[PDB]
Amino acid sequence: EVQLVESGGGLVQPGGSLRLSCAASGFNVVDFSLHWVRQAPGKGLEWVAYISSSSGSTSYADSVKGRFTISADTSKNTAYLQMNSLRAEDTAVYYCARWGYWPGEPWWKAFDYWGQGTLVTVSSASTKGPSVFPLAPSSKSTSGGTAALGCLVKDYFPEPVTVSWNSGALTSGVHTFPAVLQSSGLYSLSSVVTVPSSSLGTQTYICNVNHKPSNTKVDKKVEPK
Amino acid sequence: QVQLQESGGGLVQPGGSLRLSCAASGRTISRYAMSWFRQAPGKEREFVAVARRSGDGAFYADSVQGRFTVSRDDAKNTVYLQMNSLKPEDTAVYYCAIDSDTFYSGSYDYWGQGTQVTVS
Amino acid sequence: LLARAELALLSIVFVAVALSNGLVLAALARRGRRGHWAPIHVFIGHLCLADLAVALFQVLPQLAWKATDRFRGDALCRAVKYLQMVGMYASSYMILAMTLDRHRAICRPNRPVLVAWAFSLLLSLPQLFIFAQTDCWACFWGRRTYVTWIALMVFVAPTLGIAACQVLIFREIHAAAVAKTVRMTLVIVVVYVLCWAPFFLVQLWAAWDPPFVLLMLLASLNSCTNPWIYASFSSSVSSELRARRQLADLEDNWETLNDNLKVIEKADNAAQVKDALTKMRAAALDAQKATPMKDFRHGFDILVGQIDDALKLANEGKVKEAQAAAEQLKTTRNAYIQKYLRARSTL
Amino acid sequence: DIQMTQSPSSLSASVGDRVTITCRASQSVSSAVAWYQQKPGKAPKLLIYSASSLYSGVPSRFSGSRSGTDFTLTISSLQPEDFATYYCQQYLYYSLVTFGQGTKVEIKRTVAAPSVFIFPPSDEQLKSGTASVVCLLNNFYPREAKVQWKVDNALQSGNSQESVTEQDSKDSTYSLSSTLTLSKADYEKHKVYACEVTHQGLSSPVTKSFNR
Amino acid sequence: FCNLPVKPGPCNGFFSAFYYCHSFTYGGCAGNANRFSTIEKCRRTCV
Repeated sequence: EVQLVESGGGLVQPGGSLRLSCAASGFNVVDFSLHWVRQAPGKGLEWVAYISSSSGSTSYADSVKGRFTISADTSKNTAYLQMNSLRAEDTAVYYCARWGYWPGEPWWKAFDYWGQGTLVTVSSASTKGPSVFPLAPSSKSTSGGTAALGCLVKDYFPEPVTVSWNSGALTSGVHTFPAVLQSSGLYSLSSVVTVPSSSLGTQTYICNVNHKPSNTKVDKKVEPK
Repeated sequence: QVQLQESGGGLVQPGGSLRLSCAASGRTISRYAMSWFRQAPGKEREFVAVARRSGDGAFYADSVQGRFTVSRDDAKNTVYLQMNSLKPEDTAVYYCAIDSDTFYSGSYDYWGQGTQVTVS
Repeated sequence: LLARAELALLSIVFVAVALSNGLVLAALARRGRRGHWAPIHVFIGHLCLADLAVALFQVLPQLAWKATDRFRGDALCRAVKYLQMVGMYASSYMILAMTLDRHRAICRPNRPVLVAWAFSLLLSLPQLFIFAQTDCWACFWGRRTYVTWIALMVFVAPTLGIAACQVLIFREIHAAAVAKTVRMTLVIVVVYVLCWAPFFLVQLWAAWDPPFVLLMLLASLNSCTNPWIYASFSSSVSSELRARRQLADLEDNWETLNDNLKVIEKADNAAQVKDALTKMRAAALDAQKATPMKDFRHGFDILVGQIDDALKLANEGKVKEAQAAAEQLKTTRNAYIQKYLRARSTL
Repeated sequence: DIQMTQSPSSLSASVGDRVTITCRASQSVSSAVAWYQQKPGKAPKLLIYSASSLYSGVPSRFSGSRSGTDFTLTISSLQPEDFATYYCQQYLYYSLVTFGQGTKVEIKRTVAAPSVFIFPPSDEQLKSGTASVVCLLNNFYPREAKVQWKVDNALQSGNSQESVTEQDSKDSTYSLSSTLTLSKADYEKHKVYACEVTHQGLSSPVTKSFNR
Repeated sequence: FCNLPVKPGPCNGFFSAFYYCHSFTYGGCAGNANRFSTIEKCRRTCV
């Protein structure tokens, strides 16, 4: 079975010295040249670099020349990308891809296998639990029809944050928004649901937020204003 | 500055067809989307349809989806609304409007004058 | 005296046809000393043989009839008609065979001459029961019947068929010894049509709604015009008697490769080398796609691989070694692209 | 050296429609252009190579085409599985790989204006020294809604950040949250906070507001 | 001339003709006066 398995990612400081490893199966790194391709979150695909482990040189994009180094091991059947002097701009998902050698179909079938993505995060921000601030609707915030509840998750890092309402019981109209990065380097996230009006159905609501990296669990109340 | 001319018909029976038309004056509309809106007596203006620049297609409200179609002729800066299967419920004044945002955020600065459509 | 004048014209026509076609056949036989069983030779040889049959059984009966007052001879009386019609069918069937062979010459890399002969023989078999005793009459309506059959099989249907085949010939050519031989066959077709059009025109006229000797003469002039056209086109017999669009794409891509080689050899640094090799790669893949394909695309595999070696050297900063790797492209080009250019002499 | 350009960054079509995406190469390149399909959270998957050839395992409804430097990807009849991002690339040589900007196929639906809400900061967040005022747009069928923050009728710029959800798995609608972030002192400086919302389904801008 | 014998035209051909009346095939050349383009013309002239 042909596959590429990327590993060695995670959180590093803006000083680099991070090494990513792409193991190959099915197709040996000797038979195919190997490329690393970068995709920033919310951005498109950008080629980074390539190596011919058996017959040639290594080439790098102008964006990484002087900083990234690609090597390979034909006895471990693996490739490595070492990144030094990493910037926040290099935070992205990295993919290892095959490309065959001229001549024949193997050259035309460019990037037949991409394996999987490995996330590299570059930031000086330290691990921190979020603070939860329900934003209760006002007496005029669409009162009389159907009204949203409101809830804020602020200043957490990194960003595997799970948000629910009433311990998951409230599934109607749930809209949890993707996290955004702040100028402080921490993430913030808003989460809303919609409920019938007249004091939000006279019910007091719970916004439950869980941040695994800091073992933070915060249940905060929404009560109409 | 930009003017909108618009003309529909008069009284029609519930049935096959009535076409409404509108045209821009002072500004070409190949690079802008244009929308049709419907205001029944005693009601506020409802969205009917929007036609965008090129390859973006056109979008219709729940009430007119699958029943009315919108086309545009950039050569005459004209937008057409073909209304089929008209019902008395559709009696209203119809308006064209120019979306000044090329990113389709719906910033309608020009409305001009609508035209009366009555279904007996 | 007018009878003697007609005799003189017929005898001159017989002389011209028999002599021209015998001389062409003799030239082909003499070329036969070199083993030149070339495809075109058998076709034109049997075309001249058909013109010989025409001369021997269109003019001679006419001459014998102009003498005295009929073709004195019943079996032979109808046999002449059979053979005459055999020649009349062959006079266009050999041209159809030639056009088919010209189509083939620009297609996948004898039988068709025998096919034309079999058609000309079988389709004349009714003459062995149409004509019979004094002289032979074609009694039985029969006029439009046999007239339409003859006009279609001999002239109209093969004219339209050969027109369709010539359109196919330009179809493959457009997609140049073969082009020259196609032009020769085209001139033969045009002369055949011009000579024989009024013949069947007036035959069908009389057929549906009721001085022919002038048309017999003009028609028989084609069987002496054809061999001299062939002699005009064919250099071998003359001596003895004394794709395109794909090719244009190939030429454009090879000119691009050569200009990129000029850029490489004068290049100062790795960047110009890499750019010129990028253009080389594009041009070489494009040429590899176009048809003048095993050894063709293999040679272009070698060209692209050498371009890749030069690119690897250029990306490492080895400008001069990249230039040498590009210089190998001239050797590969001379080895293969010149042979593929030679296809232009076949086109 | 070789740049790929795509025009149709956003393509709205319904299930069954035939859809077409174009991509132009900046150089006189050969048929070395490829098309990939990517879904969020997953690596791209090869659809088209040699700019006309269908990769093994790809549904036959995909078809590529080459005309000089212009390349085209078509889907004969859109499936719900085909609402993803698509990319074109030039692969003339290992060191020359370049991708396009990407195009996203989204579900064509009717137009329905979103519900608009405004939320003041909570007392707890104020006690921490930051005031985040949140504007919420629920269930807009298109995703091109625009939000403008106003504080005492003054326009806000640089103090606000937006987040848009993906198309709803059931209603095929989009929600938008815009957060305006001020200091505690900056929040106390003003009285009236407002969110103005504009969308193509709106005949007149929607304004929600509250008093501090 | 209805009394002039026949000899089809040495020119191989298939013109319709009539002669004193019966039909025959005229070669198109080197005939004589006893030849008609229509059987009715032949019968009016000779019979």
